[PDB]
Amino acid sequence: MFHNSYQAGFLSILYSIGSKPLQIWDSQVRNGHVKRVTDEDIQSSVLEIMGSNVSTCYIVCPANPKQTLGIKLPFLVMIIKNMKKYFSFEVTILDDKNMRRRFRASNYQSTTKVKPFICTMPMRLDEGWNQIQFNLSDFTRRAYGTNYVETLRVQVHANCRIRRLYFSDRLYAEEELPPEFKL
Amino acid sequence: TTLEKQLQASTLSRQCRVDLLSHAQELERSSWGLSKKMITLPDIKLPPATTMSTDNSVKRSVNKERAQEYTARKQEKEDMISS
Amino acid sequence: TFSQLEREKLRKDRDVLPPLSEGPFGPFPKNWHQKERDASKATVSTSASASSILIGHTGTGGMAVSTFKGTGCAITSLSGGRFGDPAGPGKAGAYSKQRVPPTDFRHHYERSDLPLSIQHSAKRSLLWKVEVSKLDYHHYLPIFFDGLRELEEPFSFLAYQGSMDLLEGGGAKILPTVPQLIMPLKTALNSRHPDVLRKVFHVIQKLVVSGDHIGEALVPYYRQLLPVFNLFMNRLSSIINDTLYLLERYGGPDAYINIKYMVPTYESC
Amino acid sequence: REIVSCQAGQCGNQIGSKFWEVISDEHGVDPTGTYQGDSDLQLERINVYFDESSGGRYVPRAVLMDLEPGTMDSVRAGPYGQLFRPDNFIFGQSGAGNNWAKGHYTEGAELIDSVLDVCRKEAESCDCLQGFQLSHSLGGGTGSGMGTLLISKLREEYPDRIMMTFSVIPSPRVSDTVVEPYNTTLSVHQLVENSDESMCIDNEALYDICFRTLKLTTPTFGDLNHLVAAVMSGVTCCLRFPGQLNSDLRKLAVNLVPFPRLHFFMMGFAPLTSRGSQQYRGLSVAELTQQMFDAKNMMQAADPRHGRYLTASALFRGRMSTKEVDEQMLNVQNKNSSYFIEWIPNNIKSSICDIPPKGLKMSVTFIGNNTCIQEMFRRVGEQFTGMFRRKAFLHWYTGEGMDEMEFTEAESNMNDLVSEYQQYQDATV
Amino acid sequence: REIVSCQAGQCGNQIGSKFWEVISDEHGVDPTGTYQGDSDLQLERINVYFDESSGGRYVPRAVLMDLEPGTMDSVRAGPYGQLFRPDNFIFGQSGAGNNWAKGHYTEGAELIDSVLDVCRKEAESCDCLQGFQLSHSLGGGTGSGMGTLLISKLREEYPDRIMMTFSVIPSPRVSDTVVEPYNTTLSVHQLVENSDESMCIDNEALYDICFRTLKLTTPTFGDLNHLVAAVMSGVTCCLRFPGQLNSDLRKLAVNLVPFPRLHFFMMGFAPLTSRGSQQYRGLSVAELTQQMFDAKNMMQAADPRHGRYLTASALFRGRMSTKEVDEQMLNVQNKNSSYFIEWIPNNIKSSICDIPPKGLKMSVTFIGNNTCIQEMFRRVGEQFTGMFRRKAFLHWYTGEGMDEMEFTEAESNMNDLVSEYQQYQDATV
Amino acid sequence: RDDRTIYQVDYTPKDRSVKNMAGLA
Ligand SMILES: Nc1nc2c(ncn2[C@@H]2O[C@H](COP(=O)(O)OP(=O)(O)O)[C@@H](O)[C@H]2O)c(=O)[nH]1
Ligand SMILES: Nc1nc2c(ncn2[C@@H]2O[C@H](COP(=O)(O)OP(=O)(O)O)[C@@H](O)[C@H]2O)c(=O)[nH]1
Ligand SMILES: [Mg+2]
Repeated sequence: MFHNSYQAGFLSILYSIGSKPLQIWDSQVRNGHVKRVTDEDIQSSVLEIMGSNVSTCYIVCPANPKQTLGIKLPFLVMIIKNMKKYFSFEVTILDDKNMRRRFRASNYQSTTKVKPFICTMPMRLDEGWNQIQFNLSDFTRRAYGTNYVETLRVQVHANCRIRRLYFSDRLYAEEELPPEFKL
Repeated sequence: TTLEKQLQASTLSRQCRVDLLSHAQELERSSWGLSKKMITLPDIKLPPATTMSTDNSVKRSVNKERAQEYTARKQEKEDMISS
Repeated sequence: TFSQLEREKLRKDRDVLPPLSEGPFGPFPKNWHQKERDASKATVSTSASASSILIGHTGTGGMAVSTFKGTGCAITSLSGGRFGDPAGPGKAGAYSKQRVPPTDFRHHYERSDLPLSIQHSAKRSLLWKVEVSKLDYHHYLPIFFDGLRELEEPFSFLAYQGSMDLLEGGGAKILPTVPQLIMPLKTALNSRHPDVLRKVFHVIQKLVVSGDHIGEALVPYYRQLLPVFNLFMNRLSSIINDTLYLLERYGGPDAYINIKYMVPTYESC
Repeated sequence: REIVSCQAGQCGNQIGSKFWEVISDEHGVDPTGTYQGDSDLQLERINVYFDESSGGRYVPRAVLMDLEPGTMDSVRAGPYGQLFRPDNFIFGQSGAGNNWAKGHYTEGAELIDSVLDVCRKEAESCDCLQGFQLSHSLGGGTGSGMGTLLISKLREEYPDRIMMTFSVIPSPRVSDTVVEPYNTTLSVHQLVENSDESMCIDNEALYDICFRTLKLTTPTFGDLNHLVAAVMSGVTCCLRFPGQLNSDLRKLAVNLVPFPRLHFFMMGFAPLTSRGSQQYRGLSVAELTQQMFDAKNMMQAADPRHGRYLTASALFRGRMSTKEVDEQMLNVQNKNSSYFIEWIPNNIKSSICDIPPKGLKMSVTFIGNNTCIQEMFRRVGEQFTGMFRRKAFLHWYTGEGMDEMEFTEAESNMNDLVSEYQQYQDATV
Repeated sequence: REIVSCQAGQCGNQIGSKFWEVISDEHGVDPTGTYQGDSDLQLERINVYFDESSGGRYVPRAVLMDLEPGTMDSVRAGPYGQLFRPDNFIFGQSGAGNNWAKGHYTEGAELIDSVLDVCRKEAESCDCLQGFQLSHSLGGGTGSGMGTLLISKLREEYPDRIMMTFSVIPSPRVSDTVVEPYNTTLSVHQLVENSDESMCIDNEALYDICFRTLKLTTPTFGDLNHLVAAVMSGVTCCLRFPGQLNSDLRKLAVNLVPFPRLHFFMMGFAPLTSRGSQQYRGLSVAELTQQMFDAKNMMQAADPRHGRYLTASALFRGRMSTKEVDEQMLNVQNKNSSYFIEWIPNNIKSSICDIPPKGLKMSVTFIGNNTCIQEMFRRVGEQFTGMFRRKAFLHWYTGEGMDEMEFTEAESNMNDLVSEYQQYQDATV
Repeated sequence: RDDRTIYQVDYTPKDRSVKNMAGLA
């Protein structure tokens, strides 16, 4: 959707402060729930997604499957809270040879593996709030030997607590981050 | 079952259902217009013993709603015949 | 009118709640008091004595057609493949509220034995005639825990805030009383009521955090308290999850297994 | 293609027992349930009336009913008693007491549940059944009451399938009780809109069949029941055996029911020869048709002079040519067309089956829908008016939960049926 | 895969003894221990239940246990009583007095040491033991009181082995003691915690099957005992004989136990018919399915129509194909889907064994984990609370060293089990 | 009373030897 829009510096795809934060997100919910709660750690309202099955219930951007994102920014930064439970996220990107390559990171994964469409990784999350940084271009080069063009879709599964998802062009420092991107 | 309920539960088209219904109602209208033998009724000045009874018979006695339903169905029946 | 809303909620819950107190003081005497001078009676005997039809005129006579299905086939069980009616068995009622038997904290409260009183402010507080840390915990704490099943004022607030105070203060006097705090918590949890459940959840978090080895002593008694947690964490979910997190955190190594054995849909903290 | 049968009352049970004896003889089934027939045609369609068990025994598709267990014991102790399934013997402790009310509302209801359980079990056990048969007497208590209740419940449950009932309407000259009017009326006004087709039986006609056609010495109820059994076998023969001109119960229903309420049929059999005159007469299609249309050959006692055939149906069995079995139907339709109606032309349905009843090279069963069948209804209605006008014997029926309105409605329906039969009795040209 | 069996109490002793009778009959074992079977398959897997001696005698792998000495003499007086090993006959000088306390704490404990000794002696002889089977009644004193302690210590010693128990649940309208609720409440939580799978027997249901399913005039304990032995032997049909779809005790437990608490099962057997209708009934696997899922055919007295099915298990026996052993389960599933839990698709485990029970061409055993098992304990808890409110009949238990807190905890445990069944009855996807 | 397994009844030593040598000739 962002093909014709400005893509430089920062581009937030999800933010727990907007009036209706899920405008561009499809809350595919099954035996779970997506809701805005008040976190005691930060005294602020954040997205809060629960589900017995991590795969069935999730939120995916864009909502329309035919529609797709157009973000060129190679870095994806996610401020998510480790709920001490199974968590996963999915990022579909378009490579230079025009394949949709699908990078997944989960905490229940054992070891990383690469398959002709997917690249699954395990994650280790510290207790409390976490700032996961995902370098799409570097990991695409590492796992596929292929240039990164732009990301098509982001789908973070259930069973987690989410503050803000934003793409950045370079590895911004904590001090260099804007005040609204802080925690 | 009554015919109306039977066709309500059956698998005809609506036009076919109303056609069979109309056939039956017209047959019954012709039957009504046909001549009969009068439905006989109990006589006047009937013996009292025909009505008043004994304690044995009241021991072997095992309805208002049933009679009301009968009368309502009859009344709608002659209303349809008149119409 | 928030007072009206609370009143209406208690009116709806009356049929399942324990019988309400007959006033601020106690049950009224039956057929009590006497008239000032009354009006005498003299009534004479006469005035005292005065004080499936089947209509053969409609039906399917000679019209056996292939397009007819029977009526009552879907009601007549045992026909074929049906060992029961299509309506199905009724609701189990596990989710529905269950009758709450009367509390002993009630009777101990109409008896002038509780050493706590009410002080009025923005939120009412508790004034204790005797300092908390020198109470007979083995005698008093189970009473307050059993009082959690009360909802009508003031008994509900008395029990709730008394439990909170007796867990905030007391220290090592709470651990020996753990085995006898399970039955009142069991009766409170079986009430199947969201308000009682929330109060019990807050009480259990306070109990777990108040002292040392409290979680260790509660671990062997997970057989009793967890069924309601499992029942209501899927239909309150957040507070149940918080209670489970605290229980696992302060329960030691056996807490994980003892929560897995009762709540299949649980994860480590 | 199969029919499951029920017997109600003592009369119905005896008639059904004789019918099952006849069917077992035709299909080569001895009382122990085995098969000793000497033809493949007996086994090719034995599933119409019999169900094979694990051991190969052929259990009849029969449901027996009577509040009196005496007839249950008698039928199970009879020569063919072991044939029937033990669980199909459904009976009560106290009899119907010759009371339609007792057999339809008080005692019949408490047993009709298990009766329907058994019938439903049999119907679903077998594959795809043509319909239900019932045998009973309208002058009885449980044959009329429970029989009509069974018919009503089976119309509730299986309206898809055909319904055929053999009702033995009593006659004043054979009347062995006093409540024939009440029972017969309370049963017929049920069967008018409940039974799909109801052919009539009269013991008065059964007696003089044994005289004007058989000239036999001692006629008994068992002797009478064989006529009903033979006509049942001729009616359902074509489903069990091949034929040049095939037919089944739905075919007869379509060809004999011009209007839904006109489904009461007058029935007969041929040949009916005596032992003395057996060799004297030369049996042929002409004689068979003449005996079919002979007034005295009918096994229902209503005079066919006073009525006109709405429709007729001849079900021939044996080895005969087709043009002379249709030409004799043409012959009667021409010779005595005054029996017939003009608005329905060519009133005769015909069927040919290659297998005749045992002991016949040619045979035929005749089922006629005539405007004369209302004679029995008129006589029973006259007796009913005589009894009901003075409220005689009505306390028995009113003490079993029934009201006078049921009798009033029964009389109204009987009068309507009589009138709609009498519509076409006039000999218009 | 050797199952080792134990029978506790008088009820347990008789049930196990005749169960060994049935096992010997189906394996061709002479009551004197010799083998007379006509099939090699009987001896192929006879080591599951029997141990061969030096002389070829097949001794049952059973432990007979009860505090009363007379029951050992009665069992030996039984026709197959000479089959058991004499040292397995272990008994106390004084009986339990129908007291759970006496059977569990004072008199049972002093002899449970020898019980465990003989149990371990028999367990060590098996190369790969499958598990421990127990047969007892929860209404008795020594069958329940000491049987539960036996189950607990066998759980302690052998955790992985499959623990099956047959608990004859007492009930009010056939009650013959005043402390059935006491014993049952004191035994239920041990059965819950220490048994892999505890399946229930109710005398009203066994007796009802005898009256109406078997239509035999005077049922005895022998008859109910035969009924339960049928399924008792049938549950290990795949263990003892080959089949198209083999199974075993742990596979059944896995397919029937979704959660550790939910392991209480109903009972089921088919075919069951009267002697007079043995040859009339057409034995088929479809009829087997219909009867097995029929509520009355259950030999536990709690209507399955009042609850929902967690899982079901159908162990069919006899030569059969797969059409109506899977499509019939599918048909009952999608026709009574209102009676089956949605979040467990295809609740029915189906297993096939080729060898049919002796005297039957085809049979089936049913294991149902319905939610209606909570109706087991509704009435038991009501009666227990009725007795416990006024503290009656409790001095007998408290004089043997038991505390009132254990009774209160037993109440709490039964209530927890009932609520656990209720929540999965009304649980939604 | 047949105790043969389904393996035995369906799985039988199958002989392809000619029963009728007249057709072969
Ligand atoms: N044809 C024939 N008629 C019978 C037989 N038994 C009784 N009937 C007639 O049935 C009438 C009595 O009916 P009943 O047996 O009492 O009917 P139920 O009460 O329903 O059993 C008598 O008038 C007899 O003429 C029989 O075996 N054959
Ligand atoms: N099915 C069946 N039940 C029995 C038998 N013997 C006793 N019972 C039941 O067991 C209960 C009494 O058990 P009891 O003999 O006191 O057990 P014990 O105390 O361990 O010896 C009664 O309610 C009976 O219904 C039997 O042979 N078969
Ligand atoms: Mg296997």
